Amino acid sequence: XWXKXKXKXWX
Amino acid sequence: XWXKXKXKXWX
Amino acid sequence: XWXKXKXKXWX
Amino acid sequence: ATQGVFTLPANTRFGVTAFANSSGTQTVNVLVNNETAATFSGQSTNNAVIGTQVLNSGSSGKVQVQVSVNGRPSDLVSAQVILTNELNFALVGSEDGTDNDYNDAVVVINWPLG
Amino acid sequence: ATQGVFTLPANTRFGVTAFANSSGTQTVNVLVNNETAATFSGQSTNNAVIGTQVLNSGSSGKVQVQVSVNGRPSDLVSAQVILTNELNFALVGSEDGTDNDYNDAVVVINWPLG
Amino acid sequence: ATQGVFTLPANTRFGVTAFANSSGTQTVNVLVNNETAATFSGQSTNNAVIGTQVLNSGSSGKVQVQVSVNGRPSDLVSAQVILTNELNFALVGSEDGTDNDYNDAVVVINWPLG
Amino acid sequence: ATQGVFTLPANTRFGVTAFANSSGTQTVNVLVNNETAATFSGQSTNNAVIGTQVLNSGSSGKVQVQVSVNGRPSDLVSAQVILTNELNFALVGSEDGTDNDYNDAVVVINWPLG
Ligand SMILES: *C(=O)C[C@@H]1O[C@@H](C)[C@@H](O)[C@@H](O)[C@@H]1O
Ligand SMILES: *C(=O)C[C@@H]1O[C@@H](C)[C@@H](O)[C@@H](O)[C@@H]1O
Ligand SMILES: *C(=O)C[C@@H]1O[C@@H](C)[C@@H](O)[C@@H](O)[C@@H]1O
Ligand SMILES: *Cc1ccccc1C*
Ligand SMILES: *Cc1ccccc1C*
Ligand SMILES: *Cc1ccccc1C*
Ligand SMILES: [Ca+2]
Ligand SMILES: [Ca+2]
Ligand SMILES: [Ca+2]
Ligand SMILES: [Ca+2]
Ligand SMILES: [Ca+2]
Ligand SMILES: [Ca+2]
Ligand SMILES: [Ca+2]
Ligand SMILES: [Ca+2]
Repeated sequence: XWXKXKXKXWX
Repeated sequence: XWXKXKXKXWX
Repeated sequence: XWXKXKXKXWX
Repeated sequence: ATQGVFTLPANTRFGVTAFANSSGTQTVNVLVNNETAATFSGQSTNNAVIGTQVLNSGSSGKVQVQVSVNGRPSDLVSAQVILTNELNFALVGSEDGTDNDYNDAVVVINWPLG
Repeated sequence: ATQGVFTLPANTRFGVTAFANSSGTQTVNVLVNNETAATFSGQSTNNAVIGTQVLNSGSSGKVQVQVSVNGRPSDLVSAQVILTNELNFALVGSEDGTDNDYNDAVVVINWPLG
Repeated sequence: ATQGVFTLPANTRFGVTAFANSSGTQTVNVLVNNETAATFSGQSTNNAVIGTQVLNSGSSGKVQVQVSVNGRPSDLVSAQVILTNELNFALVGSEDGTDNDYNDAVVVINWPLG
Repeated sequence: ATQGVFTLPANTRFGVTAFANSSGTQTVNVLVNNETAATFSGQSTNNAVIGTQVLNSGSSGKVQVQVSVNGRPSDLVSAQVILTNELNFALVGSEDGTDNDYNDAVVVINWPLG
């Protein structure tokens, strides 16, 4: 996804 | 497990 | 490969 | 190559368990003889179990795992491993994005049970 | 040969899950760097999940699975499988009796998470 | 647990290949239906292929690999892996000594052929 | 998912061996750190060994297997299996046509050696 780390915070 | 029945074998 | 005798039927 | 398709012994009970590791909600469908037999859905980035069930492999033995996120099929990877000629695992990973960790839904099938 | 011991990448979160298929109550101990880090117990002949947890492999990466029933260690079988060079499974079966199905406690370790 | 025993589909041709990685001469016996069907013998510390042969799994499908050095049975480890629900590997390692590299004889069985 | 790519321990000697089961001549390329390190060529429908070689995984540890038949890339399937936390196999099957036996070239990588 989008945001932090491996892709956390959106969706 | 213990005793007789399905899968019980020597136990 | 093509034709007969190369595996099982077509191909 | 095709992935997520396994031939089990016919008429045999097996376990199927799915874990999630993704921002996206995972939908895991398990087909037996080409018909849906179980569906799990859930979201986790911490390996939560989103479903576990015991199914019967039926007359054909054919079991297929499909994974999708928001209706888009994930790319699958899979293999079967047998230990001491007795204990079977059919393993599926899936990728819903671009990082290629293949853990976005992880599905473990195991048999025999009991 | 030793079974149930795996070297994970160090400092890595991993999942560990155990399933039971036996009349005997299973206790699964998970050791990280030779120290108990998780313990699951339960009884099922229907593949119930007796525990699932996220752990960290620590500075050594050494993870060991032990299974016992009534204080007697079960005989273990294990292997690690890696799919698409990314997705890892460390697999354990165990036998508490004489039928040699090796499913009495089945333990699956998976990484990476997230 | 028993190691080096595999149930193949019956009446099926399969390949068996042995590699050596030890100071000692490895004797690899391949039994089909409990009768010796092939024997390889050789010494290498460089992974040399000491033999390869195509056999038939016979009416039972039971294939067993035994490894010895000068008549002394080595300790075996084994597993079967199946890729894309089609391609089968039965894998054996063996240890003749104390270093536990388990590569002293490595045996790979593969099927189907052709 | 990418197949035929394996991360080995760096700077480590490993065996690579290829078998053929196809009407077409198989070309097996092994790349180490993105540079060709071995090429085998041969033809068999009966599992003949078309090549075996010990290679060094180099500073990256990256090993990639490619298979082609008269230039055309075959579709690959692969996995890595580790026994007793020591003995490693990286396994590749390949399909040069449509029948999906995935045995047309079979490639086995194994380590450690010696
Ligand atoms: C974006 O949603 C990508 C998605 O979720 C991330 C948290 C990470 O698990 C990634 O592997 C996954 O594809
Ligand atoms: C004791 O009964 C044996 C035990 O439980 C059985 C039901 C079966 O699961 C067997 O495999 C297990 O060892
Ligand atoms: C044609 O070359 C197809 C090819 O060879 C056949 C003999 C069979 O081995 C098939 O699996 C392979 O793709
Ligand atoms: C960023 C993201 C992740 C998962 C599902 C949907 C969206 C927009
Ligand atoms: C039920 C049980 C547990 C441990 C060892 C033996 C038996 C029969
Ligand atoms: C032999 C072959 C090669 C590529 C595609 C199809 C066929 C039959
Ligand atoms: Ca992902
Ligand atoms: Ca993920
Ligand atoms: Ca048992
Ligand atoms: Ca059992
Ligand atoms: Ca040794
Ligand atoms: Ca050795
Ligand atoms: Ca083919
Ligand atoms: Ca073929």
